[PDB]
Amino acid sequence: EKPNIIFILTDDQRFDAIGYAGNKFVNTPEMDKLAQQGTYFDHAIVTTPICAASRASLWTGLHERSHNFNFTGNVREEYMNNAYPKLLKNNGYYTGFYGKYGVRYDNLESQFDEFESYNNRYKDKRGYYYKTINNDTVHLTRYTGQQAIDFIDKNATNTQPFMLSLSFSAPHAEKYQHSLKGYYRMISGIDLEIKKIRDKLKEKGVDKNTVIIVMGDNGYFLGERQLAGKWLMYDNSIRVPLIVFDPRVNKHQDISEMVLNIDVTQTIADLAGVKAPESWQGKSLLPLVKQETSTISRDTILIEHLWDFENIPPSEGVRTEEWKYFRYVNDKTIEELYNIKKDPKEINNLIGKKKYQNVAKALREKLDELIAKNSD
Ligand SMILES: [Ca+2]
Repeated sequence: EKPNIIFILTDDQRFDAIGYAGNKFVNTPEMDKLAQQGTYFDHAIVTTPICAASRASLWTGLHERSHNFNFTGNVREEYMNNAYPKLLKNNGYYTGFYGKYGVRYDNLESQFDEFESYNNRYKDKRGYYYKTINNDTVHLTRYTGQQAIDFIDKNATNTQPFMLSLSFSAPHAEKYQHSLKGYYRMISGIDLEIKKIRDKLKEKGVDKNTVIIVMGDNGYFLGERQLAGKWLMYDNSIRVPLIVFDPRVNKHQDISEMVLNIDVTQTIADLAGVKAPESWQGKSLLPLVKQETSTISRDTILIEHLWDFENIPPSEGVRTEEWKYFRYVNDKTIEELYNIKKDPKEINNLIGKKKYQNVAKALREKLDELIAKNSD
């Protein structure tokens, strides 16, 4: 009646960094199986390309304009409940988390083990669980992979459905020749854990009752613009691979070519039969996966932002099915506009030019008519 849900959350996984996207050098077969088995979202976009506000936007379901993270930094003396795990926990689920929480907030409940070492610390790392703290041996990817297995086999107890949130630290650390190789390698070892997870699901016999969701936390830069990192508002930095595979409601796939990350939070609660809080600034992706109504998402224009600190710049803009816009602020206002269907590598800025300065005014307007539509 109610499905078990598993949200795999990869750290720094580009929308390009998956075989289903044509990448011939990754080895993500179980993910590729999930995309062909479920509905893949190629134009899945992350609102704020930072591995902490995005993760917070995942929890609280509100854009960074509305939550406003911090650095590091704890947030926000329980704003935030109004939070998709804590909601299912108090409505009818046995929630569980393993990996990087990314908010530094001192509570957490049900069953967990947050890897607080410095996220990373390669092999062996500090882990904040129940009662107190205890650090453990082998390597992040395998450790949080085995913990998910244990959570399925053991006590996620068979009465109420479980919602297991998995936050992998991989692949968080030409060009660099084969450091792009090692990046791709770290995503290949997550798939081994996906084989073991869904293999564990058949022993307990719930794989036809456990919808699995996979996402990349934010974009990346691998030599584009002679740039690394993320945080800017280019497609390779905001777009991530989001797989939503439901073994119950739709046996067969359908590829969707539309938008957005803050939707998963709604896609969790709606999935769990729980009324999604009024605060959450997303929309459910359930109509898309069971091929229901609004197969054009009806989210014609979306937002994205970066409220920033150290060196350097921030940005905020909006995107459409074939139009992009964003302007920095610290320290400047370099307005930029690109056409998405003809310039996907975003090398031709189109502002100033008279034939498209009217579509810049329509997007510059809708940006203000989207920044304040979230507010607080
Ligand atoms: Ca990340």
